[PDB]
Amino acid sequence: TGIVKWFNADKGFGFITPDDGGADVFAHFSAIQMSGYRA
Amino acid sequence: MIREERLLKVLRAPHVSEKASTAMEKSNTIVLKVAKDATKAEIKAAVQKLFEVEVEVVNTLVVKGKVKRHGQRIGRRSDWKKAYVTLKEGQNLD
Amino acid sequence: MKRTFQPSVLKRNRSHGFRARMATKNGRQVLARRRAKGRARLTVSK
RNA sequence: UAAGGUGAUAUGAACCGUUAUAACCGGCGAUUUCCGAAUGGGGAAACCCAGUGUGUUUCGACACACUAUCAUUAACUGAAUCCAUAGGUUAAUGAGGCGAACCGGGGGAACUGAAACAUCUAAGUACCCCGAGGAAAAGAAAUCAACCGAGAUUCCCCCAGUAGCGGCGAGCGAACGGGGAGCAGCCCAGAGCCUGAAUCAGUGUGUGUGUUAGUGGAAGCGUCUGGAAAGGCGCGCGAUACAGGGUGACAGCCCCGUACACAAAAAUGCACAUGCUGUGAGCUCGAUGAGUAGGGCGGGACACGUGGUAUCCUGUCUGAAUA
RNA sequence: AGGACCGAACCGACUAAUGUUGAAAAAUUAGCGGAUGACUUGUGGCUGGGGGUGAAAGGCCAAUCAAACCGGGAGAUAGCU
RNA sequence: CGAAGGUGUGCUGUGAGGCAUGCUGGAGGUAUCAGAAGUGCGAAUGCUGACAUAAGUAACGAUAAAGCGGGUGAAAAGCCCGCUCGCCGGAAGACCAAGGGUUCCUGUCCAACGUUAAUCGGGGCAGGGUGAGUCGACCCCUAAGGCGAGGCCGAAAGGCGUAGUCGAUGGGAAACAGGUUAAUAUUCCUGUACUUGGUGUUACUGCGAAGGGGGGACGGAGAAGGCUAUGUUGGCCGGGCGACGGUUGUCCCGGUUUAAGCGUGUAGGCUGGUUUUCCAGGCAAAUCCGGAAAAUCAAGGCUGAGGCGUGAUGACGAGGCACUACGGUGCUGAAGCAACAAAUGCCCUGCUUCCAGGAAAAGCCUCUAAGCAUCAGGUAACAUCAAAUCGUACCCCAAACCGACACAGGUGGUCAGGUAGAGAAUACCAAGGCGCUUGAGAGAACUCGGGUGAAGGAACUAGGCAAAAUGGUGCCGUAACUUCGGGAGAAGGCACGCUGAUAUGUAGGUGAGGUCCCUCGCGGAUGGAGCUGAAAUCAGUCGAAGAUACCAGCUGGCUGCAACU
Ligand SMILES: [Mg+2]
Ligand SMILES: [Mg+2]
Ligand SMILES: [Mg+2]
Ligand SMILES: [Mg+2]
Ligand SMILES: [Mg+2]
Ligand SMILES: [Mg+2]
Ligand SMILES: [Mg+2]
Ligand SMILES: [Mg+2]
Ligand SMILES: [Mg+2]
Ligand SMILES: [Mg+2]
Ligand SMILES: [Mg+2]
Ligand SMILES: [Mg+2]
Ligand SMILES: [Mg+2]
Ligand SMILES: [Mg+2]
Ligand SMILES: [Mg+2]
Ligand SMILES: [Mg+2]
Ligand SMILES: [Mg+2]
Ligand SMILES: [Mg+2]
Ligand SMILES: [Mg+2]
Ligand SMILES: [Mg+2]
Ligand SMILES: [Mg+2]
Ligand SMILES: [Mg+2]
Ligand SMILES: [Mg+2]
Ligand SMILES: [Mg+2]
Ligand SMILES: [Mg+2]
Ligand SMILES: [Mg+2]
Ligand SMILES: [Mg+2]
Ligand SMILES: [Mg+2]
Ligand SMILES: [Mg+2]
Ligand SMILES: [Mg+2]
Ligand SMILES: [Mg+2]
Ligand SMILES: [Mg+2]
Ligand SMILES: [Mg+2]
Ligand SMILES: [Mg+2]
Ligand SMILES: [Mg+2]
Ligand SMILES: [Mg+2]
Ligand SMILES: [Mg+2]
Ligand SMILES: [Mg+2]
Ligand SMILES: [Mg+2]
Ligand SMILES: [Mg+2]
Ligand SMILES: [Mg+2]
Ligand SMILES: [Mg+2]
Ligand SMILES: [Mg+2]
Ligand SMILES: [Mg+2]
Ligand SMILES: [Mg+2]
Ligand SMILES: [Mg+2]
Ligand SMILES: [Mg+2]
Ligand SMILES: [Mg+2]
Ligand SMILES: [Mg+2]
Ligand SMILES: [Mg+2]
Ligand SMILES: [Mg+2]
Ligand SMILES: [Mg+2]
Ligand SMILES: [Mg+2]
Ligand SMILES: [Mg+2]
Ligand SMILES: [Mg+2]
Ligand SMILES: [Mg+2]
Ligand SMILES: [Mg+2]
Ligand SMILES: [Mg+2]
Ligand SMILES: [Mg+2]
Ligand SMILES: [Mg+2]
Ligand SMILES: [Mg+2]
Ligand SMILES: [Mg+2]
Ligand SMILES: [Mg+2]
Ligand SMILES: [Mg+2]
Ligand SMILES: [Mg+2]
Ligand SMILES: [Mg+2]
Ligand SMILES: [Mg+2]
Ligand SMILES: [Mg+2]
Ligand SMILES: [Mg+2]
Ligand SMILES: [Mg+2]
Ligand SMILES: [Mg+2]
Ligand SMILES: [Mg+2]
Ligand SMILES: [Mg+2]
Ligand SMILES: [Mg+2]
Ligand SMILES: [Mg+2]
Ligand SMILES: [Mg+2]
Ligand SMILES: [Mg+2]
Ligand SMILES: [Mg+2]
Ligand SMILES: [Mg+2]
Ligand SMILES: [Mg+2]
Repeated sequence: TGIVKWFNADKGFGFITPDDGGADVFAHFSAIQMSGYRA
Repeated sequence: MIREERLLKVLRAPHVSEKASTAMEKSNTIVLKVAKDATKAEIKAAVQKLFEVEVEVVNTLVVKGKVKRHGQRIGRRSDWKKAYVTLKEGQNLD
Repeated sequence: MKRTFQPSVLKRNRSHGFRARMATKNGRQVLARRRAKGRARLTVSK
């Protein structure tokens, strides 16, 4: 899930730093996998 | 006598929750997010002055902050404090 | 088997902590070395 | 100084501002949680527990300040013990800690080399400790020289890998003298006479020069290729500016700049100048650094390893004369 | 009563087999010894490197010990490869 | 109008090389002659990265075990639901400390991590969640030990250490039951309590310490007795009348719970009380302690498990009654007794005994000193206020800790059901929790772990290695030797089940009703109901076998060494 860039609770909307669960972010996690793997 | 400026800097926000809605409708207890250095007497004075409502007792707990990973960078949220403020019977608050 | 690290925070801080380092002359030289190298965690102490 | 802004990843939201308290830059200020020399006591750093005093109180209690240690000074007090002294307490001033190198000092290696190794070397090196400053240290001849003379200290080039030292092995290695950089001399051990007289320090003021934001800053068009011209081909212009960088390919003339010309409300350095405060200047007559020099023993430093070994230092025992 | 007896917990580790790029940088399985004592265990503390400690094997001192580890002298030296 | 670089081709030189050009590429390159080098790599068990090989091989982590139906879903051996099966059950269950630090719960996703798939997850992402006067920490107190004003010592650094100050693993006030959340509860709610400080009134009036004394305050082993936890049975209440012969009964299943506190003061343990006088002691004092006397009374006091009553007309309670988003939510609610057995828990910090002779300090109680003198303070009641802060989720013998792993290892404390059993062994089960994150087949050699074995029975072998065997209780009986304790469980042997009788269940244990007495109660006799209940003898009877399973010594002889543990 996008982490919240910021969320207007006025009507419960707003923008969200789209960590999105970001398998892309977790793809950086997989890069970390290779890194600590190399370690 | 607790000073009004501190009493104005004590309270941060109300905490919305299913448990908070339960305590509000059953035990007549509101759940507040307060300042971290706030004590029970400062909270009771703030609700009794700033909300004009009769406080029976205040229960507090410290919430430990979670550890998050924004993208791939690790991070940790702040510890915050939560107060269960039991109002006396008959008192009502928005 | 019983391995060599059986943790205890009290013994960790009494043995390797900040005030134990700041107590003696040589321990103060340790903190001067870690500051010169630029360590983020200068000691054990959280 | 300004027409654009509310730091970044990083949009967006809600807003500010456009001739001047929008923003930005600089100067002086204000705030400056907690730990940390940490200094109220403690402590497993970022935590725990207080005391006194002055204020408030809607009596629930709040707020603020102070309280470390040591050195020095002063006051009061004050034992055994008469005075006394030790000791106690207050108060004031200061210190404390950190930090790259350089510097001075107190200690002080070994590997290695010697084709082994113990004297020696490595090396007074590495390292530890103490203390200081922007430099420190040293420093104004009980010095050299050679019968001529020089004239504090420090640094550089020579002298010279010389003279020497040395299991005379490995290796260590000057000085005199010469050329230069730079140059500066004074005071107390003491009275007087004239008395505040030089200089220095401090503090002001004033001027100049910087520094900490800044301002202006020249001069090119057309055409071809090409996604794009700064390129090619033409024709001009600037230059105390063809340093440099950027712009859709390589730009003196697009931009930022550069040469050059200026600029500071405020703070500050440095120069001068001078006020004030303190400081003494000069002349005469004197005086001329004693457990010291030197010596014995043991070590150390001098290039010099005790040698025929001068000189210097001193742990120990002694111990002069004194222009 | 007992450094008494048999025997679980607990402590230990005699034998065999497995395994030996293991399940495991010393273990499992079946048996084995002690088991009120010179017992065992938890927490905290003390002893520091030519030093500690040691019912003493040159044993142990963080999977490292006929002199720990780390950093430095240090690019030790190497007539040897 | 296409540089370097990359990739080809052609040509050329004796060689290191050189030139041209095609393609890619899309912006730099550089003649000549001189100059300077981090100037040319195939090796150094060279360094770094990438990719091979063995090889789609070994393995997929305890041989506790799975099968089916339905669901979801793109897809199901692994997820959810259900019915069966199996495993632990002194643990493979539950609660914690340490340690970890959000792993907790909910929604959602499946790339990666999960030794397979994955719709699942301790994985990713988002949200939510930890509530205390009584639990714990902090705090008061100190141990070992550390620091250490001054101080003593030391080239410096610094070492030791007084007053002190830290330091738990130990001492110090107080809360229980029930209910509830997706996730916290001795923390919330209901009920009922408790503690310590304050201030204030009122009565009363010796208060006072950095000092004195007491207390805290302490060992090992052993023996019983009293209890309780808990269990069993009976009774009671509710339900049932049986898929296959029988089962209205001497039948089956389930339930039969209740706290802190307050009052009583018991079993039982210790103890002589009381008054006055005096006193070289306790740094001074003392009314306190200690010590001398005298008098009087034998009977006062301290401690104390449990029980009983209350708490409790309550709560809980099998089940029902109803709605239902099938999760649930609401309402109602019977009986709720007795006997026996019984702890390693409690009385017990006790009693007895031994030698190896068994923390400190504060809190607490008391005494006075200076001081205060009618003020302060003291305790007594009542009222009122306060009790802060931090922790609290989750794992915790483990997939979350130490082991590089979701590792067959290691890890301190607490609870301790049933049947058999001496037992916390062991076997089967309960509560509760799991089936160990690859499966499906086949049923070769060989290996691993086991089962049985003709005849023989150590001939194997370095060697009876390993296996096999023995194994219990009771009784009989038991050698050399000896330090007189032993050896010795020597060796060796007999009995062992079930049923009936003795005795419709005995001896024994427990002990009611009832009655009597009393200085009256948690009393003392008597009394035996009821419950429980070995062991033995006799007769019979079954099987090949009665310590039938698990469990559970092989024995003896000679000798070396060391006394032994
Ligand atoms: Mg409450
Ligand atoms: Mg911004
Ligand atoms: Mg402090
Ligand atoms: Mg301190
Ligand atoms: Mg040597
Ligand atoms: Mg040498
Ligand atoms: Mg040599
Ligand atoms: Mg000087
Ligand atoms: Mg400009
Ligand atoms: Mg211009
Ligand atoms: Mg280009
Ligand atoms: Mg002189
Ligand atoms: Mg001399
Ligand atoms: Mg001499
Ligand atoms: Mg001499
Ligand atoms: Mg002398
Ligand atoms: Mg024994
Ligand atoms: Mg075993
Ligand atoms: Mg035994
Ligand atoms: Mg040996
Ligand atoms: Mg080791
Ligand atoms: Mg050593
Ligand atoms: Mg050595
Ligand atoms: Mg060297
Ligand atoms: Mg080398
Ligand atoms: Mg091309
Ligand atoms: Mg190039
Ligand atoms: Mg090319
Ligand atoms: Mg090319
Ligand atoms: Mg190569
Ligand atoms: Mg080669
Ligand atoms: Mg190679
Ligand atoms: Mg392959
Ligand atoms: Mg093969
Ligand atoms: Mg194969
Ligand atoms: Mg295979
Ligand atoms: Mg598995
Ligand atoms: Mg497996
Ligand atoms: Mg299925
Ligand atoms: Mg499976
Ligand atoms: Mg299932
Ligand atoms: Mg089973
Ligand atoms: Mg996480
Ligand atoms: Mg979960
Ligand atoms: Mg979820
Ligand atoms: Mg998939
Ligand atoms: Mg997978
Ligand atoms: Mg998760
Ligand atoms: Mg709390
Ligand atoms: Mg507590
Ligand atoms: Mg306390
Ligand atoms: Mg002590
Ligand atoms: Mg000390
Ligand atoms: Mg001192
Ligand atoms: Mg202390
Ligand atoms: Mg203390
Ligand atoms: Mg403790
Ligand atoms: Mg839970
Ligand atoms: Mg006392
Ligand atoms: Mg009972
Ligand atoms: Mg039937
Ligand atoms: Mg039938
Ligand atoms: Mg029944
Ligand atoms: Mg009761
Ligand atoms: Mg919990
Ligand atoms: Mg468990
Ligand atoms: Mg697994
Ligand atoms: Mg495991
Ligand atoms: Mg059991
Ligand atoms: Mg068992
Ligand atoms: Mg087979
Ligand atoms: Mg067999
Ligand atoms: Mg046979
Ligand atoms: Mg046979
Ligand atoms: Mg043979
Ligand atoms: Mg044979
Ligand atoms: Mg055998
Ligand atoms: Mg066997
Ligand atoms: Mg023999
Ligand atoms: Mg022996």
